Amino acid sequence: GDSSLYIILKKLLDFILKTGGGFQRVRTHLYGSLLYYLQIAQRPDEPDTLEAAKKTMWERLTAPEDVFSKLQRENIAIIESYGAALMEVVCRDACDGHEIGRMLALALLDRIVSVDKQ
Amino acid sequence: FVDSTFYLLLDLITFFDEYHSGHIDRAFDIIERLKLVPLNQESVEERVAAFRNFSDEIRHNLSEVLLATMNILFTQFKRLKGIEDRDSQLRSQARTLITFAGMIPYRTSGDTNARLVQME
Repeated sequence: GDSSLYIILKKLLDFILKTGGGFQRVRTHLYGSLLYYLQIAQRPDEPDTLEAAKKTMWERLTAPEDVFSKLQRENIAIIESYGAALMEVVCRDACDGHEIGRMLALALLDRIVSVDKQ
Repeated sequence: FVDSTFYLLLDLITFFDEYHSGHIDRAFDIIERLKLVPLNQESVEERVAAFRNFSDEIRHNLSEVLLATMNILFTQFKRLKGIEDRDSQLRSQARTLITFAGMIPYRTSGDTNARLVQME
């Protein structure tokens, strides 16, 4: 389980919101770690998987598995808080500096994006 | 197999009905009948060996089985007022249960707040 990874994910969000780090270089690292974490959590699965899980829950006929959905929910809560704060930081940042760090931050924004889509 | 888990779930449910709504004594009797939780001696560990084996449906339910036990066990064993009073049992039961809980906390949600109910 990438539970241990979860803690790093939290630290990353913390640093970003704080926007400490004179270096965007630092923030690029934070963005990269977050990107992998978001991607890692949902191994490529598509709506079919979600539908199957819901049915199984169907209702807990017996013992269901709803592990991946639960993991996504926890990620999304953490992310929310930290989120408003950090969204501000991530976008402004965007522009400038780092045309570089950019490659990293835009990718982070897009992954995040699916999840927390909605 | 399918039916067996079914009955177990029903038994656990009847335990719920009677848990609260009083009937402390009855709850212990039924829980023991389940043969899930070590009432006897330090056989708590055998309860470990038979734990991982447990079906997914039950493996999940144990958390409440414990703490239900330490509750009734607590309330029933409210220190009495002023003769045969074997407090010792319904005490040993908590002990075995705690060793049990101690062994599988990691494979449990993460509420060994059995401890709060355990003491007073």
